Amino acid sequence: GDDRELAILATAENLLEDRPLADISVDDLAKGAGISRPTFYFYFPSKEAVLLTLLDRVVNQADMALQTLAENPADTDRENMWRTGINVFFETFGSHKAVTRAGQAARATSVEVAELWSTFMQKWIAYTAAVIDAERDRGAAPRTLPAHELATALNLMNERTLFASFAGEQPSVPEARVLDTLVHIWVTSIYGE
Amino acid sequence: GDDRELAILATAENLLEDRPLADISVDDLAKGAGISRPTFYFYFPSKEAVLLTLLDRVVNQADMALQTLAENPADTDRENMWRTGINVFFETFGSHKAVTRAGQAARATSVEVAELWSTFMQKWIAYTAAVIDAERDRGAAPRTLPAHELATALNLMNERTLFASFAGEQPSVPEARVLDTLVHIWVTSIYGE
Repeated sequence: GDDRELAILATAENLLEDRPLADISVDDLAKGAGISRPTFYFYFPSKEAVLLTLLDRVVNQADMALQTLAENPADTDRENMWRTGINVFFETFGSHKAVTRAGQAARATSVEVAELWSTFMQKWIAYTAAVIDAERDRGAAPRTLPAHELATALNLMNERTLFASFAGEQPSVPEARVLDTLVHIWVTSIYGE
Repeated sequence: GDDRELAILATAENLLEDRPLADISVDDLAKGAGISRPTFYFYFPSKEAVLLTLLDRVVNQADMALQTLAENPADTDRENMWRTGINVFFETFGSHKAVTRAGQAARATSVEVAELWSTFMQKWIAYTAAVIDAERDRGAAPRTLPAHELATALNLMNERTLFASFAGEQPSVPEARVLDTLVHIWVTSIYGE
């Protein structure tokens, strides 16, 4: 049961590296998973439902990693704290580039994908704003912009910039430079007067 | 000739406010422009070609406004200089929200739209980087990140943030707060050590 589902998911991720979801058929997915067409429809109603499940897995992996980081005290200087956090997203989504690219393209056509992404971005922005607030309370960061508004723009920057880098878009920051670039902008805008 | 084309374009922009391009038919466009179906095909090969022409108009309007601003000496304090520039994009794209939304959604499915957007983003990023470089040369800004990489991330932030605000996405910065938010992040990251 769970073995056949995991085989469909693994097949979809593999095929999405080579081509978009439009050019992948349900016949391709069943064949790669070693099952028949009707057996595929037992596990998933459509190929779009397969992508949604892959995205849910990737987004929860990133969220759980961020939770682990937040639960520990660990935090050297302020710059390293932010770098370690942004790196969770750099490494998680960067290890699943095909799923990431397909998920962004599906946001325009799928309310389910849009809603999944929205839910997690809200969570991540709220956490960012809470850390900024704590820095302001302890006297480390100045009271400039509304923290939630600052957090929103910085997280939207990270979304667009990380995903442009992974997809090799023009324009984009090179993948090997994107962490330094983002961390600079976060630290200067959070601690700068 | 030019009158019938302008009527098709005006009709498309009007209908895109109410519904996406998928739910607009060529029959809808011809009817609104006061022409027949075959007459429509004389001016445009498809409804997708109509959207491309609308986007080209909007993007060139923004580019020409930025050129006008750049050609004059005018530049009070450093903060106001950047604000006046970002405002060109805030006002231009914000005055054509339907075209803007449809254009972003079409980037995933249309190489022509992707290429148009890429061309202008390259131009705008290059200009940003040139101004940062001039600020560093005169001793006003510190030599921190590579200017072109900083310019790329800041422009990608503006793209994603402005368009989320116009579309009323969750999450997003409120439209009435987005200029202040972006300007803060630009000024702190450009002039901050």
